[PDB]
Amino acid sequence: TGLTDDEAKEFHAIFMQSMYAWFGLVVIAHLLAWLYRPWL
Amino acid sequence: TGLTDDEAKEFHAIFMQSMYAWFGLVVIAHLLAWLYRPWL
Amino acid sequence: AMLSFEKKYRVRGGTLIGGDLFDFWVGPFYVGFFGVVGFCFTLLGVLLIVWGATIGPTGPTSDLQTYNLWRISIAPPDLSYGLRMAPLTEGGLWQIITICAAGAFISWALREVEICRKLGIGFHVPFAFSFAIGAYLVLVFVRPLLMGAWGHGFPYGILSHLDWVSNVGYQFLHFHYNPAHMLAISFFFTNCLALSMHGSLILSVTNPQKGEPVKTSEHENTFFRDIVGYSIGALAIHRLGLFLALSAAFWSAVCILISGPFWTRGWPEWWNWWLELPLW
Amino acid sequence: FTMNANLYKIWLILDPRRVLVSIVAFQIVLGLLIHMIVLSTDLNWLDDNIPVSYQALGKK
Amino acid sequence: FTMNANLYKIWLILDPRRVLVSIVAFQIVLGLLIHMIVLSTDLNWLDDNIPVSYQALGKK
Amino acid sequence: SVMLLGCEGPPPGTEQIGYRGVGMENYYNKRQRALSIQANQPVESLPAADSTGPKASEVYQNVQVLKDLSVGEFTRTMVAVTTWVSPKEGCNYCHVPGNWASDDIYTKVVSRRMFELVRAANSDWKAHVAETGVTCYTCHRGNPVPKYAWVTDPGPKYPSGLKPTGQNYGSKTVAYASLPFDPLTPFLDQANEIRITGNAALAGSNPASLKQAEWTFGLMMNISDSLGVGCTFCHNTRAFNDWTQSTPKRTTAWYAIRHVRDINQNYIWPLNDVLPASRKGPYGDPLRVSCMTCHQAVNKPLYGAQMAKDYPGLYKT
Amino acid sequence: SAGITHYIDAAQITIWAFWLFFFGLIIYLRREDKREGYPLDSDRTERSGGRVKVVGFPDLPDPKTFVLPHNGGTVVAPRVEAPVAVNATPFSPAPGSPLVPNGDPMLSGFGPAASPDRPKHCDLTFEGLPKIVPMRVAKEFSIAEGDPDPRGMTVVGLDGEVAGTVSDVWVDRSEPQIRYLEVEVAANKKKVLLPIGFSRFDKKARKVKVDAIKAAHFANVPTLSNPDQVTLYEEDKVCAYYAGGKLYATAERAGPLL
Amino acid sequence: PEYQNIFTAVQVRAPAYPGVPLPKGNLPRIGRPIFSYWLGKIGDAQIGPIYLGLTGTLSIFFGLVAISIIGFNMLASVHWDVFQFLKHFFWLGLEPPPPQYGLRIPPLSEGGWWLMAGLFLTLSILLWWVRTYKRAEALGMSQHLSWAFAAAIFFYLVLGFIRPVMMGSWAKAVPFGIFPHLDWTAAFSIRYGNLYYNPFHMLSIAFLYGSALLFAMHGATILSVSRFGGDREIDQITHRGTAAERAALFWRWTMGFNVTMESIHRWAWWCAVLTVITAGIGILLSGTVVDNWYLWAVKHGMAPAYPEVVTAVNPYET
Ligand code: BCL
Ligand code: BCL
Ligand code: BCL
Ligand code: BCL
Ligand SMILES: CC[C@H]1c2cc3[nH]c4c(c3C)C(=O)[C@H](C(=O)OC)c4c3nc(cc4[nH]c(cc(n2)[C@@H]1C)c(C(C)=O)c4C)[C@@H](C)[C@@H]3CCC(=O)OC/C=C(\C)CCC[C@H](C)CCC[C@H](C)CCCC(C)C
Ligand SMILES: CC[C@H]1c2cc3[nH]c4c(c3C)C(=O)[C@H](C(=O)OC)c4c3nc(cc4[nH]c(cc(n2)[C@@H]1C)c(C(C)=O)c4C)[C@@H](C)[C@@H]3CCC(=O)OC/C=C(\C)CCC[C@H](C)CCC[C@H](C)CCCC(C)C
Ligand SMILES: CC(C)=CCC/C(C)=C/CC/C(C)=C\CC/C(C)=C\CC/C(C)=C/CC/C(C)=C/CC/C(C)=C/CC/C(C)=C/CC1=C(C)C(=O)c2ccccc2C1=O
Ligand SMILES: COC1=C(OC)C(=O)C(C/C=C(\C)CC/C=C(\C)CC/C=C(\C)CC/C=C(\C)CC/C=C(\C)CC/C=C(\C)CC/C=C(\C)CCC=C(C)C)=C(C)C1=O
Ligand SMILES: COC(C)(C)C/C=C/C(C)=C/C=C/C(C)=C/C=C/C(C)=C/C=C\C=C(C)\C=C\C=C(C)\C=C\C=C(C)\C=C\CC(C)(C)OC
Ligand code: HEM
Ligand code: HEM
Ligand SMILES: [Fe+3]
Ligand SMILES: [Sr+2]
Ligand SMILES: [Sr+2]
Ligand SMILES: [Sr+2]
Ligand SMILES: [Sr+2]
Ligand SMILES: [Sr+2]
Repeated sequence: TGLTDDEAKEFHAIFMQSMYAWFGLVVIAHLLAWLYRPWL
Repeated sequence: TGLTDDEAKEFHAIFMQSMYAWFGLVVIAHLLAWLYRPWL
Repeated sequence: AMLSFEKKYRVRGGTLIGGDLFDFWVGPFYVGFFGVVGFCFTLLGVLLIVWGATIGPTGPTSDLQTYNLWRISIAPPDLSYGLRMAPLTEGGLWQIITICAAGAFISWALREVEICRKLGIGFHVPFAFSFAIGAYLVLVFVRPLLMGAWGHGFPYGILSHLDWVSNVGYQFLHFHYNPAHMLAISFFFTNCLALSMHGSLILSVTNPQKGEPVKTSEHENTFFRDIVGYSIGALAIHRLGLFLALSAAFWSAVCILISGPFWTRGWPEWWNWWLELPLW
Repeated sequence: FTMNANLYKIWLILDPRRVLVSIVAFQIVLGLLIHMIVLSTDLNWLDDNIPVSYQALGKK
Repeated sequence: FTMNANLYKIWLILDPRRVLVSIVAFQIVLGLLIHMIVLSTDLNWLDDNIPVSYQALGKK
Repeated sequence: SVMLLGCEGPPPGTEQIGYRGVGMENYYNKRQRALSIQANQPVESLPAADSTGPKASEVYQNVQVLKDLSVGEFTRTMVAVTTWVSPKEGCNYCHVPGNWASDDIYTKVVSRRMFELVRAANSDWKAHVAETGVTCYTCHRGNPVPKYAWVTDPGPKYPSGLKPTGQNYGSKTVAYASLPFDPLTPFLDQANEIRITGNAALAGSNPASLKQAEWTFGLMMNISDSLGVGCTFCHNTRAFNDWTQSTPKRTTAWYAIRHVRDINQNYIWPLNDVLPASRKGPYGDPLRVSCMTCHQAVNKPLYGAQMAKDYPGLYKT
Repeated sequence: SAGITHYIDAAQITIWAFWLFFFGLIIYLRREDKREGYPLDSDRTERSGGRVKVVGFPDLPDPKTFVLPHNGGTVVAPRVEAPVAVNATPFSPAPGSPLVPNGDPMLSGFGPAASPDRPKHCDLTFEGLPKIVPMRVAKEFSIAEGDPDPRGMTVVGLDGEVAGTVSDVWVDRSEPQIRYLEVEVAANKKKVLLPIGFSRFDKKARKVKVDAIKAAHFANVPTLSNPDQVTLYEEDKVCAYYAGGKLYATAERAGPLL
Repeated sequence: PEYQNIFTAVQVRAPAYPGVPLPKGNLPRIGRPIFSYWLGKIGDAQIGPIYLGLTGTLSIFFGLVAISIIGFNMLASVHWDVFQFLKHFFWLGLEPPPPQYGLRIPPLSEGGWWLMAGLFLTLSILLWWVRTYKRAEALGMSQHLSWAFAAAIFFYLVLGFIRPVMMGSWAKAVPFGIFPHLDWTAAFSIRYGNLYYNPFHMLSIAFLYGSALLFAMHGATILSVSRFGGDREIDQITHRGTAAERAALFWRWTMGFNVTMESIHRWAWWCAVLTVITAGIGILLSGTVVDNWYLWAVKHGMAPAYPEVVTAVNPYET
């Protein structure tokens, strides 16, 4: 896939942390939403 | 499949443990779903 | 059996799925893995339409049961069932036959695809086919889903489905005013026009008056340029026709997609946005 | 109940990338399928509202 | 429930631009999707008239 | 743009009308259904009146309709007719001040006639009005002039050299369609023929014109719109004329059509000489009645609210 | 008695007439359908030594003659065509089995690479000048204002490698358009045709991609018996080669996927 | 990836073409050409010249007259308010003579403009017919178009003139307006008891669907064999190439049989002409022969029965 083995730990790192940040904003939204009007 | 006999040991390993991780997340979700709302 | 020039192309490989497993011909039809899935979907579909014809809406001995071809009809379940699977003898059958029809059309499309890979031709045909498959899906999958129940789908019967079209059409009072309907109808009519013009042309040049030789490209362009001051040219006319017919299918799909889910009022009323602009 | 495991050999016959995306796709679709099946049935969580149905918080 | 320290290799098999834009598409679609899922059920947040009815009582 | 344009969101409210697969179904906007319900709210009744007393015709001077009522009941009946027809104006709208028995103001000669109009309605038209019946509010809605009253209209202008298309215009009265824009005068005032379908497959015994078909189509668009529904509400479009395949609402609508012919012909046209120009169209014809007038886009005026049963003074004898 | 309803009305019998005219039409169209490829190839024919020429229903229509303009010839249909060996061998000896190309797949001239033997003459303008000729032979032609001139773009194959460069542009003298790209090949500076259908432009880069074959395969492009014109035989020959690469040019187009 | 032959990606120009030359008698050609880079984006960029003979001039002439009566009339219906004309245009129209008049030639203000516009339109369409036969002869070609145009003319004639004369009433022809003529269509089906049960209208519908099916299939094919110059259908018809071979084979391997580069053009040709010809027959029997198609379908047992779950009592029968 035209990457080096040196540049996929690098990519994997950025991918994982970014993905986790996204998941974080998601958890905030789901937390505010659960407070303002719990859905379960 | 242009893999070595060893890169079918490695891939198989990550495949299996990764998959087991998925099944794990699944047991987690199903557990929450059953406690809050048993379906059977 | 093969065409007198066919053996030289009947190569091995090109699949998507199956590989050498089903990589063979039967008579003139290509099988392939998707010919098998297709035949299975198809056969069960038809065999079930035969069983529905066998049982009838009130049982095999009642007067509504029938094997008359104009009248055999398999209809959806009531709306009360929503998106759930409904009992077999209450529209369940119709649901399964539908799953089989969608699966068969999709297998057929994928098998035309393996055939393009074998023959090495463009894949314009199965892509174009996929437009009819799409229209069929809106008429059984998308709309009835957006409408919270599978019963919004049309029944499978020669004239009864015509009746579906009729009363659904009439819930909007004057369907002709559906603007997407107006489009699709325009393409269906124009498509029918270009086709008659191309058809006529090819046949008018490769077979000209006795005393004349097969005609030329120069003739082709000169005739329609003579008549209407323009000729779109040979390649492109094949392009247009493909555009018209695929678009005609498109707009049929959208004109029905908006009739319910995105518009409930009569359709002529839609045109109000025009009489009320602040211009008049 | 025979003796050879060594079922890693499976990737010497089956292309890993394509198998990967195949499982991926199937999982998202099976996901949507199942979600639509339960949401259309009794175990429903949306057409309820906890602790009170919300458009019947005001009748007016 | 731990991280197989060679999971970076997933990027030797799956093309990064495609995985990325794919996630963006699937996510934006799901987003638009769910937003109208909820707006289409009892939990509506638009058609509530909060804190006061906004038109009037009619045309007046 | 070439804007885009006119649109509701999914999912619509839906109702199954005919048999599964026949396509006789109905779609509607849930939002707008709720707005129509708030706008089609009924006025609650006034407490029953005990009475127990003499009959109205014994204590009053000019009581030609609400005779057999007890005084109390008559008074109550007067309060309902007040809020129902002209509450911003009160009692004085139909009476000459200081003189309750006088007919020296037209709105009373009319009010009286409308007392016979509702009564005839509630007591003689149940195959149409059922047990919901009608009341002043039905048409008036706190208004002296039914907002949704009609008039025979002349359509848009024509030079002198040519005569009108009779159809072909943008009119909300034929559902925005181009059919003929006044399907009411010939059907809801006069009684011209609506039927055009033949009862024989082969021809030679049905003179219905295509034009007549279009008039029927226009009118039907009118009807549909007034009650706020589509043809599968009353018909099975494979056979518009087939009564066995129709819905019991076609029967009801049939009797309703005749009913509007009676309101318009023997209760409204006659009030034309005592009504002001302010209440008349370009031909001198007066504002009359249609289905919209009462239903105002709902299959049962005010979503089938039962108002009349509370005022016994609204029934014949 | 003035009511004897007849069960037969003009509508029935008009539906009858229609279906009869229909059947004759269908039949006829299927006859024009056998003006080529027929009689079919079975081992029914070979087993019987040929005593079962396969034609089916309906049958074959009497030949029709096309009189080509310009001292061109005369073609008939249906005709008797000389068999031609198959440059491949049966994947299985069972019938209906596909065949594997013999030798180097792009060279085989079998499969996506197969093609018939069209005349070894040229298609002609109305006047009779070689319809398809290069812009170097067709002086008048000219790029359309606002279109990158292909002349000078780099032709690049399926794997990335440069293939050659556009040395010219072939055009239709009958319906003015780019039909063929000319390619001065890198590996041997020989000039080859490249069908427009196989060529994608990358105007901002002045490249002309080609998914068909690899940069290298450009070395084996079938050749022209004259660099200032081309025959019908040669066109099929040129294109079919590239087409072969769609299934051959890689050890993966063969399919499967799973 | 691969060019799809949807959009000419790089064009070329050459001096315009006045065309193959016509014999003595066939008048000069007029106008001198131009190119549209954009038509060119998708097709022959050459625009014109055009041919105009006695025929062509008498047809353009009649046709524009007819267009004026319809239009002017529409402006009149809105009081010469070009604004209102613009506003309701879709709904504007010129209705036909009333029945009261039968087939008599009516007064200007009561339909006579329609009879004149109908008259002039028809003469102009049939003159364009003759035009295409002349333009088709000057080229030694055959009259395949003219046999189709003649079929569509057939439907037209059945709709606005033939059925009306047979029914003895100009009010039965179709009115000139967009929304008006849509309404005419619906009312037509309604008046004769639902046209869906008219066999001929079912066939015409199978044939309209078929023109879309065949042209989409064939057209997609020719593009898929565009790579081998399959668009060059003439020589693939005289001298079969691998385009016509791969083409016939795609379908052969798909649906079990196939046609040829020459014959597909006949299936397509015949399928289109059939639409209009079933179509016209369909309007011909309505009122002339059948008055209520649904009933007709019941008499021939073709209409399905469904359990009667909803029903209404007949007041006419009380
Ligand atoms: C009664 C039903 C309950 C409920 C019961 C369940 C149950 C039970 C399950 C879910 C599961 C899912 N539910 Mg739910 N769920 C509820 C209502 C919702 C609602 C909503 C608007 O109400 C939403 C949006 C969802 C959505 C979700 C998805 C996040 C999730 C996985 C489905 C899928 O497609 O797999 C997509 C497949 C993938 C492979 C993507 C995996 C993504 C997840 C979130 C983890 C990311 C890992 C990432 C892919 C790492 C890749 C490696 C890197 C490339 C290196 N649920 C209702 C209330 N839901 C499933 C789940 O979460 O599994 C634990 C599951 O088992
Ligand atoms: C009822 C009165 C209303 C009206 C109501 C409707 C309604 C309602 C609808 C239409 C639809 C359409 N109408 Mg209408 N319509 C009106 C009047 C007209 C008029 C006219 C002159 O008056 C015309 C020309 C049309 C024409 C059209 C098209 C615009 C469109 C249908 C094409 C289509 O669906 O493609 C789609 C094509 C397909 C779905 C076929 C797909 C093929 C599948 C994949 C494979 C089939 C395989 C099968 C097994 C083949 C059998 C082979 C066996 C194996 C041998 N209508 C009247 C006024 N009309 C329909 C539409 O919009 O389309 C969705 C629709 O829902
Ligand atoms: C058989 C059923 C009815 C009827 C059924 C329908 C239905 C159903 C529909 C139409 C619609 C239309 N009909 Mg019709 N229509 C009738 C017979 C006619 C006749 C005629 C003299 O016989 C004409 C001119 C038309 C014309 C039109 C087209 C304007 C339009 C769709 C375009 C198309 O297919 O173009 C192919 C042909 C061309 C591209 C050639 C050139 C076009 C010429 C110049 C059009 C002239 C009129 C033009 C509208 C005026 C100015 C332009 C406007 C800005 C658009 N109809 C028949 C009698 N017709 C469709 C629509 O939506 O619009 C109402 C539609 O839904
Ligand atoms: C309204 C509800 C009725 C309906 C009533 C009718 C009626 C009535 C008719 C059709 C007609 C047809 N219907 Mg229908 N139709 C229905 C629903 C449908 C449906 C559907 C999915 O439901 C479909 C697919 C169809 C399909 C069709 C077509 C198959 C067919 C006409 C083909 C055509 O273009 O002729 C149109 C082509 C022409 C008229 C020729 C055009 C050439 C002319 C001469 C061009 C001149 C151009 C002009 C000079 C240019 C200058 C412009 C000037 C300004 C005028 N209908 C329902 C049941 N339908 C025909 C029919 O069936 O009759 C039996 C017809 O007349
Ligand atoms: C999208 C633009 C146009 C188009 C294009 C199109 N259609 C196509 C193609 C293309 C390019 C093909 O290549 C493909 C083909 O094979 O060519 C004929 C196809 C096709 N066009 C066909 C149908 C078709 N296309 C239609 C229309 C259209 N298709 C548009 C006009 C129509 C209509 C309604 O006008 C029909 C009926 C098929 C003959 C063929 C695909 C055949 C196929 O997919 O076969 C596999 C399936 C079966 C053999 C049957 C499956 C068994 C089922 C379970 C039972 C049937 C269930 C069905 C839902 C019941 C409906 C009953 C009706 C009586 C109501
Ligand atoms: C298989 C049946 C299909 C079919 C076939 C068909 N149609 C045809 C033909 C055929 C075979 C022709 O030969 C003919 C044609 O020319 O094809 C391109 C035609 C035709 N198809 C057309 C229309 C048409 N066909 C339709 C339908 C169909 N026809 C079916 C789909 C439809 C529909 C229902 O949608 C339409 C709208 C026309 C373009 C053409 C017939 C043209 C014609 O008869 O002309 C009459 C008169 C005029 C156009 C008046 C001229 C007005 C000029 C355009 C203005 C130019 C003015 C200029 C500036 C001069 C100066 C003016 C001075 C007076 C000041
Ligand atoms: C128990 C068990 C095992 C069951 C037994 C199985 C049984 C019952 C066996 C019976 C087998 C038989 C008899 C048939 C099999 C049936 C099959 C599978 C179904 C057929 C499905 C099929 C698609 C039929 C459709 C038929 C029709 C009319 C399709 C419409 C398309 C059309 C109008 C057809 C004719 C025109 C065609 C084919 C054009 C294609 C075509 C086009 C479009 C070109 O452009 C072109 C250009 C240059 C050269 C050639 C061509 C060309 O051939
Ligand atoms: C030898 O071959 C031949 C020639 O070559 C010599 C000829 O020149 C000729 C003569 C032919 C001509 C002169 C052609 C004339 C063309 C006619 C009559 C067709 C009329 C069409 C129009 C007036 C155009 C109508 C359409 C528009 C104005 C654009 C509309 C745009 C819209 C609706 C929005 C765009 C978006 C969509 C439609 C939605 C998405 C679209 C799709 C999904 C369709 C996909 C299409 C493709 C192509 C892949 C013939 C007959 C011939 O056979
Ligand atoms: C402001 O505008 C200016 C430019 C003046 C002009 C504008 C004009 C415009 C915009 C006009 C617009 C016109 C439109 C949109 C017209 C639309 C017409 C449509 C859609 C018509 C659809 C169907 C019509 C049909 C089928 C009509 C059929 C009529 C026929 C066949 C009539 C036949 C009559 C004959 C042959 C007459 C015979 C007369 C005899 C000789 C018998 O008398 C003795
Ligand atoms: C609260 C306000 C009102 C009061 C107190 C009231 C009171 C009365 C009284 C006492 C009578 C009997 C007078 C007599 O004939 O001797 C009467 C008759 C009548 N009033 Fe009213 N009125 C009121 C409002 C209205 C309104 C609003 C209308 C019309 C919309 C109306 C229409 C009539 C008519 C038509 C009569 C004659 C009744 C008949 O012939 O049966 N009144 N009113
Ligand atoms: C917009 C689509 C509609 C169309 C095209 C339509 C068409 C027709 C037609 C053609 C007839 C006459 C049948 C014949 O010729 O014998 C008819 C009759 C009738 N329709 Fe409608 N209709 C529509 C909507 C409605 C609605 C919504 C109602 C009721 C609310 C309704 C109520 C009636 C009644 C009661 C009759 C019988 C009237 C009589 O016979 O005097 N229709 N309709
Ligand atoms: Fe073609
Ligand atoms: Sr039985
Ligand atoms: Sr305004
Ligand atoms: Sr709420
Ligand atoms: Sr507001
Ligand atoms: Sr509705």
